[PDB]
Amino acid sequence: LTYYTPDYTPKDTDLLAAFRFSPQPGVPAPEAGAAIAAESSTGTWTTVWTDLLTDMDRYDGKCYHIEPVQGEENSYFAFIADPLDLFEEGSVTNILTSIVGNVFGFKAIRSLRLEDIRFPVALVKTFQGPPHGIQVERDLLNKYGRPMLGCTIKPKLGLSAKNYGRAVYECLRGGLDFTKDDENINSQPFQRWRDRFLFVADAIHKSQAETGEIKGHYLNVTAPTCEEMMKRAEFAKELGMPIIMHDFLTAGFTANTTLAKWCRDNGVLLHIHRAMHAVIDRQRNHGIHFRVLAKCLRLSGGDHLHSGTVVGKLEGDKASTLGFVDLMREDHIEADRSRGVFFTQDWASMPGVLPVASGGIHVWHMPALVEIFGDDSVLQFGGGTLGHPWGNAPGATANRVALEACVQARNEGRDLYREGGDILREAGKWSPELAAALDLWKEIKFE
Amino acid sequence: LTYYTPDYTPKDTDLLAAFRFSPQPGVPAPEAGAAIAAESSTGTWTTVWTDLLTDMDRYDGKCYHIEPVQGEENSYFAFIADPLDLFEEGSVTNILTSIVGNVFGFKAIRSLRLEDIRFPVALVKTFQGPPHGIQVERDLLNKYGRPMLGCTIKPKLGLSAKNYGRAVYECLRGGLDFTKDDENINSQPFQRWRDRFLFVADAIHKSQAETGEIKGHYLNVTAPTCEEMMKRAEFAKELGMPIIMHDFLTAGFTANTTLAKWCRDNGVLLHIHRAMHAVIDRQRNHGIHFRVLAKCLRLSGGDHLHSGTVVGKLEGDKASTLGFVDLMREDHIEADRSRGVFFTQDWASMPGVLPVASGGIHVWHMPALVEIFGDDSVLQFGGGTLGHPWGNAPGATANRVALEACVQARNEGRDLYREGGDILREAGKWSPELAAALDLWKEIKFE
Amino acid sequence: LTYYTPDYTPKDTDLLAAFRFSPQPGVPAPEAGAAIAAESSTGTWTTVWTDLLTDMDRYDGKCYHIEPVQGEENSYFAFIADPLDLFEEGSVTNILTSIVGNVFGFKAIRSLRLEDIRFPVALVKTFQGPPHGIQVERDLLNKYGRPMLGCTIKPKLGLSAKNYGRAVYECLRGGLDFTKDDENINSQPFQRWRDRFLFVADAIHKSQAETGEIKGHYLNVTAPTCEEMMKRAEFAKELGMPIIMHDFLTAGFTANTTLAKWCRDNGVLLHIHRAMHAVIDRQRNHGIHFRVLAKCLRLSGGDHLHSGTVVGKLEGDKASTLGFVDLMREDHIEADRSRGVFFTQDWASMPGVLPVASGGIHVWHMPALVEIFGDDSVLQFGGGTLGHPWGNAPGATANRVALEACVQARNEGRDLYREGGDILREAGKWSPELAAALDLWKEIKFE
Amino acid sequence: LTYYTPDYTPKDTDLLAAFRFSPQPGVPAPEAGAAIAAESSTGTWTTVWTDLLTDMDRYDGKCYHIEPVQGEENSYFAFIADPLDLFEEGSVTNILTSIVGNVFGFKAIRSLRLEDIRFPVALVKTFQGPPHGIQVERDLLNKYGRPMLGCTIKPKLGLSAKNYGRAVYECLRGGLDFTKDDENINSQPFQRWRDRFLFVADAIHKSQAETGEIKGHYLNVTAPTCEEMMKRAEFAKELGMPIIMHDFLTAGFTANTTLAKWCRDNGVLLHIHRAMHAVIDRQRNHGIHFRVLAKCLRLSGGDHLHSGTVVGKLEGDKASTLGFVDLMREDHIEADRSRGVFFTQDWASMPGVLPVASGGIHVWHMPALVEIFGDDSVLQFGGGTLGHPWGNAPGATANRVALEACVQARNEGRDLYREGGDILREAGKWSPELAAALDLWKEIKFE
Amino acid sequence: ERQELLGQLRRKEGRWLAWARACQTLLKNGLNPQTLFEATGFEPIQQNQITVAMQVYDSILRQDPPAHVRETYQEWGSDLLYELRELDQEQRSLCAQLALERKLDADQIREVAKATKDFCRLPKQPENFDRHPGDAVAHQCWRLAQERTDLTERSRLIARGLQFAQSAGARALIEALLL
Repeated sequence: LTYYTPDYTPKDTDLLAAFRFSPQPGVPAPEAGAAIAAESSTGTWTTVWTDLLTDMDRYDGKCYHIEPVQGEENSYFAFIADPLDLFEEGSVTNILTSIVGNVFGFKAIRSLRLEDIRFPVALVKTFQGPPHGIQVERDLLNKYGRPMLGCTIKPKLGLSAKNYGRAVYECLRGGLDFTKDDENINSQPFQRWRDRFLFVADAIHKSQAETGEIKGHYLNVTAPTCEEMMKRAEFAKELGMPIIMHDFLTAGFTANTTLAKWCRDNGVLLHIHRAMHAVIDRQRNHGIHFRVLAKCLRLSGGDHLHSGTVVGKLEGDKASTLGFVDLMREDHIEADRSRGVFFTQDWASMPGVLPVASGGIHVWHMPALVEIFGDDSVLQFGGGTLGHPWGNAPGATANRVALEACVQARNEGRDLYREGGDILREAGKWSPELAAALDLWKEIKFE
Repeated sequence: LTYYTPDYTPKDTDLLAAFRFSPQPGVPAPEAGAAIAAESSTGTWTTVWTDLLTDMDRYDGKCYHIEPVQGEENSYFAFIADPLDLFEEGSVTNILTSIVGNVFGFKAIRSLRLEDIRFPVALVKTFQGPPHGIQVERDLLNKYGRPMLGCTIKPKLGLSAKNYGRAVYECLRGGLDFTKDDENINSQPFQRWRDRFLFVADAIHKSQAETGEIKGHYLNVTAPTCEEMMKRAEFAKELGMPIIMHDFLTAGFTANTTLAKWCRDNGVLLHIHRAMHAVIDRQRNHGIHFRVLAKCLRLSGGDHLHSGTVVGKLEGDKASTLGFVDLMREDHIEADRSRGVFFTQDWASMPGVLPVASGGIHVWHMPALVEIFGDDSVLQFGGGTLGHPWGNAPGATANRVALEACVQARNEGRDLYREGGDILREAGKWSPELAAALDLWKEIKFE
Repeated sequence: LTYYTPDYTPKDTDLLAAFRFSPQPGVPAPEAGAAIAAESSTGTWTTVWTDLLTDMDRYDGKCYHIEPVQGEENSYFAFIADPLDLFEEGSVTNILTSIVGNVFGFKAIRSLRLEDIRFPVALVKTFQGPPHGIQVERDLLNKYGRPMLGCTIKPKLGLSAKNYGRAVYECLRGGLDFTKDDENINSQPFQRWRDRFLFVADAIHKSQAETGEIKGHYLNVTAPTCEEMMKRAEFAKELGMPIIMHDFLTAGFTANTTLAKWCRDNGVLLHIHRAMHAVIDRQRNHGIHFRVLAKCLRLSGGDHLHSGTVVGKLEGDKASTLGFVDLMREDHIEADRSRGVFFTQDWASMPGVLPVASGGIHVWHMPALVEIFGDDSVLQFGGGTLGHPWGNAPGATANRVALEACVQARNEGRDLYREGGDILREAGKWSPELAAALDLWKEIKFE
Repeated sequence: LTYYTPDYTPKDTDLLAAFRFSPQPGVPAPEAGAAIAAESSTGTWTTVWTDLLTDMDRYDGKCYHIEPVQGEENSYFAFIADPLDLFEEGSVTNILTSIVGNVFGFKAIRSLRLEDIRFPVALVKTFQGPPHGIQVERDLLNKYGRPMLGCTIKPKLGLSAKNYGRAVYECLRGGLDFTKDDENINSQPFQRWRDRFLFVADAIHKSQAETGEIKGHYLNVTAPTCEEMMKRAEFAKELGMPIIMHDFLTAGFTANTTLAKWCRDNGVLLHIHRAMHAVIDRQRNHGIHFRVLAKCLRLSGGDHLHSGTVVGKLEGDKASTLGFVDLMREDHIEADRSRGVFFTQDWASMPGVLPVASGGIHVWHMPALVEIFGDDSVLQFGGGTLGHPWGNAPGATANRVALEACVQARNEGRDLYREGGDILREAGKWSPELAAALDLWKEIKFE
Repeated sequence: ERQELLGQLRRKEGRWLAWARACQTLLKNGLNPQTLFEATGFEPIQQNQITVAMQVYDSILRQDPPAHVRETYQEWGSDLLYELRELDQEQRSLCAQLALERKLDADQIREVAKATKDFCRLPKQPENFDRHPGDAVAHQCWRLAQERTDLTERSRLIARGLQFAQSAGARALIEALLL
């Protein structure tokens, strides 16, 4: 166990991952770092009969750091290193299996949190990538100046064929870009997966016929078996739906990589609903960070990704989210600890994933929303208590007016994060739906 | 938000799951319980235009209980209830997606840990179950009185096609029942997945030819794509290997349920490595418990399951480990909080999964092992520094002698937790390999 | 043979079936009940060599009751119980094979009639269910306030490709909802199955083009070989026909369930014509009851199913039919001996089957029909001598007018069993076809 | 309604079926006969608009007889006819659907029983026929002088894979020709469906290796759907089993005709268990006769057929069974009312089905057995209480010894109905197992 | 060493001990498990069933069963004694005498043998309690019945929950429950 801080000049490929590390007391610090390095590959120098003959020194995962956390008791990040050959081409599953499969909870340290990951240029290129780029998705959708629009159909259940279908039509027609079905609206015996697809497909079809804009709904294909998944996807391509949604973390990376390769094979856009992403990433001392899932899910490709929003959050947390939010659209990213990006990572022209925020947000945050995500994002609505008394299609129309006025007033150059409220309020002067939106909430949080 | 404890008379199907719950201060306790109940389904009574017309009261996930933890500050156990129709037949993915997909980290409470789950008889019956029973696996393997034997081939890497397969032949001809790959010997470019399968297969076949016992190796089929998985499985059935191993939690439940239905379709036994488990189940305030994964993985069927061991652990932890060992061999289980089984669960003749323990255990731990797991288990070796200074096949022979003497001395009725060291001492009197095993370690931990 | 009435405390799953029982004289009654219980499973405790080493007591089909028939010589009702594990998931064939395969005619009793069967909630959830619900069928057909309309194309034979399809055209153009052919129509060499499908398909399509209502006529697919059956049924799917009809009892559940699984795998309705249901359910002392058969059909997964009518029948018989009529729309049914429900049965959200009545009924029977089947049914015409001396199209139109005008009477609140004749009299005051319908028959059977 | 007895000169093809007919009083007899004739096809001269333009007179089903039953009150058999074109090639389902689908229970007569059927030479040579002849089955099995041997396994359940596999060894090895499981053995939770096949198959293969006689087991493939059925049956051919058993009447004729065409396609013998027969054929006034099912099941081909036995029933009934027993072996059969053959039937070289009897008969009826079925049959054992107190394999040997000696005795020319008991007495003089068989029962029923 | 000792196995002669004494002595001839059943007629599953209660009978010669617990126990309790393989020498005859004074359906003591196994593990017996199946079952409700809260799932242990007429302590502790 002599793999503490031997410098060694960390190299080009190198898989330089990091860790938020907390020992149990009675443990010297770099011995536990080399314990991480040994547990990552070929555990603790396991004695064999070939040791005396041949030296096993080509596949060692030696680390090269021991830096204490600024403002923390017993907490210092440790930079490891795994050279190349421990990983299969094509797999994110092998990546997670090799790095963190048994390393956590090895009964010596108190806690450990996989914080960051560096992916080399020579492993990035061998994956599939996303099915379509941000560029290519805008090419297929003709949405060139504004972020995309979306709401969730309410309520969740008891809202069957026609009930779920007709509702979608109104919400969509009102002027939105997308709608997404309830996350757990898989094939449940009050609402069979067949007719929901048929009516939503027809619903979207009729919508396009009227509005003249390319429209789409996020169809859920979270399936028990992979053959069920391929069957529902092949029906989604049979009727010509432009996009399907599929949660990644409960369904699994093998299903997700297979579905992404399918979406490349038939040219359909791909949405990913971060489901149960807090059961791993919430606590600040134990787990993995959602950032590592974000990079891994850019690799096992997807065209959209729920990422959440910043409304009244803490400053470093907001920046942290932003840090990981700009660690996907860009393909050459520097390293900031305060944004949480520990590594300078290249992507070698992988056309990264659109983020999309979904929280309890009404139109009052519209000016702030764009002010944050710029232009390259999708924005959601309909989470909490924001049932528009006037109607869902008037709500969608007010939303469309709100985003158009916000994008144009950002183009005006007037501070959209300062004169936001005034803009929307002034805009609603001809749209009564937006006036009702002005009536139902407010934005006197700050300047 | 009135779902606090309306006593509910909790019913037959009911999906009665539980939670280890810890609020942030400034939060009253049962309001946060009904917040869990609302976030589980149809969030926070989302206002629609039809709530005045129709009452949405058939699918409410409904909390009914509150009870503070004995010996803990600011924590209690909440008992949730979800009636039937929120779940698809065939899926464990839909189960996890409905129960914990967004409920965690909802920025009101400090922490939350999915502790337990009750599965009803009317949802248990519609799943696949395991591919083979404990009964049926013993039927296919003719191993009728003793636990099964296994070691891990060492070292991990740099130990290519002829090397690995003929080391498997040596370590299996020594007298073991099984040998496994570890988690990360997938198709890596120093060792292609083809020839490892071919040589391990030929080693199994020649070893069956010599020893006259049915033998097998745990072949790893952790694959990037599902088509790669089915291809490697179909080659595993083409040459007639009795069992394949496949990690569940990084590969994903869709791939695992598909592979289990495949193993039913061709009659091959199925091993599951619990890789990446310690990310989720280690901390005692946040995550899910490995017990819930154990029940869910009995459902999305598997014939083996790594479960770890008890060597010098804490008493209540050892009792909990015995608890979820008992959750997967018995088919009618009562409810003990101290063993961690909160619910009385039926299984309706699902022939449950064999456990298998793998820790840093040498032969002196063997009189504890048959003391703990009884007869219905598999036992592993080769984890840490236990390189036999004579050889791997002498080590396997000493292991076989050790387990045979231990099973027969348990049949002797000598209380083998007390005299097991002396049992091995009289056992090694003719076997020099077991005498070396006596020489290399010791058992004077405790009586 | 001691299984007579040991009171058993009959349980949740339990498969509690009943029997109308009649011994031959010289037989004591409960010994013959335990003879039924033994013949149902593990006959008369077949002597074995393992009977003195192991007690076979886990799978005993166990009788528990005896009760003589009110108003009958030498007959009683025996309540059988079969625990769980004697039945396969997915099969109704295994259900019938286990319960009544050899039990009848065992040369001790005079006669025996399988009267009723209570399915458990942990075995009825593992079946397929119907392909579409009553809800979902109305969703696909947009028929929301009235029962559906239908007539049989007359004559039966000699009425070939252009004749039959164009003959249905007029009928369908008249205003009906459906038009199915009789059983004897399969691929017979005067009328090949090809061109009938083609012409009926084109007739449906042009009739949808003219009337603007969703239309569809039953297309018998009763086939010799499963492959052939599916082959001919596949044509309908390619020609976009919304529904196919298929007799259940002569074709077999094995070929029925398989076709039923393919019916919900393509999203097409399902028409099950009870053919040959009088030579197995007619006699009141020997056979099985239609109610039991009906339950099995619901388990299979059919959309519609001929249930006959009540016109001038006996009071208890009418109620009996009504009792079983609800045994397939309601999903929680109590137990009435005079009606039929022998034991309360849950269905756990299986969206039950529409009934449809077909007897010698003209339009004056229509105010009885909506009096009896309420709203959730389909009504047939064209059985006996009711050839409209004006024409089939006019006749069909008249029928629609009647029901349409009638349904209004139900919503009106006039007690339509009393005034329905006068309702039709004021209805025909502008429609001359309905006036001819008034002319051709009468309603003075009773008040 | 004029079809009473117009003498018709009944013709070559003609489908001359008969009926046991019983009116309700107040009904003249030949009007009810023409009512049967009208209800069989184109009911009761249904009026139409083309009745005054074209006469529907090519497809009428007129009768030609009305003879009263010798020794019965109100009971006379009718001789209805149906020309050719009402029936599809390939189907028995269409035959039953056309003849008796609605004719029974038409609320005019008291009771009706389909007694017999004549199959024309221009419609009985267009069906598949059996997969193999009696000739061809003997060719594949090399059993040339004696009837074949078989004993059902006992217990019926709780007797799992290795326990139900090793138990078949003794029964088969002991010297029998076949063994077959009961209908209730399909895929259950207490005993998979593929596992059993594997074990059973191996037993057959090792028993062929030891005894040098071609051996086989009747494997049950009664399946829920068709795909599953074919799938499970497909495995049997892959394993190499000579015969599969499949019940006909609960599984259905579509599944059975498909499975028979499969057995022709792969050359596997075919057994049929007549489960659920006693529902339909027991009462002497209402149903169909098992004879009609026997001819229909010779058509939808099968190589074996349970037919029961005449242990000690009434002479009148004994002859009846014989009458229908010669309605398969022979291919040109005359007409005996006191035998069943109502009309002479040709078969045009269809190589008819082997019968096999299975009742509570031990080795005491062996002498009588050879006396009845001659040589072309299979004989069963193991029904009731005949557990051999020595063992199942000693019982098997005794059985074979008995039949073998019995066959020789019949060949000798001693009138073996008279001396068969003494034959077995001299036969058991060296075999102690047969001496135990002599000890356990007796034969002094009659001369 | 063995001449014609398998014919009694072949003819199925002997009650149950003439099978087990024979198979155990015969197992040291040279043939494996798949050879003694490949002729005589003994399924491997059962071959082991009576290949242990042989040694359980070697274990239960601690107390003499007083001629009321050995009459019909000569070749019985096959699966009954087969399943008990984790009991304490001090309870193997004590659980069997319970199984022959209770007369339930043949496999019912598999569940008492697990809670009994847990009872003989806690570092020290509970005071005012003793080590026995009758007490273990009575003390099994303490960490179950008591843990329960509702009369639906707490009144079912009024017969099987107690029935430890071999310990007054449990009877004196099962009095404050008529609440």
